[PDB]
Amino acid sequence: VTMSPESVVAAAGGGNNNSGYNEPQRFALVVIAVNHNVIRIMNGSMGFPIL
Amino acid sequence: IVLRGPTLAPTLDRTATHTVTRPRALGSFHSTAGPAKHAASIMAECKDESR
Repeated sequence: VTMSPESVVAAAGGGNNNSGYNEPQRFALVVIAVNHNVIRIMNGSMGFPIL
Repeated sequence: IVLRGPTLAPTLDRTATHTVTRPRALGSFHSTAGPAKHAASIMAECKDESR
């Protein structure tokens, strides 16, 4: 991932009043994935047949 | 006198009886093995300059 000049200039402080970037800003990256699974029901029990 | 469909409550069955909890299936995927071996170094028994 490539950042932006706006991000690199807002990372430092120097912003005026009611600017949001008056204080130094810190950022984090989050990644989510949605996957498939199979559940087997037998003998009154629930468990993954493939783990 | 009032007539209506009689209310019948199903019965029997069994709930929360003799918990077992054995659904796990062993097995996983990872590396196979490693092809590494070594010899018994090198011996040296020679002197006297026998040509």
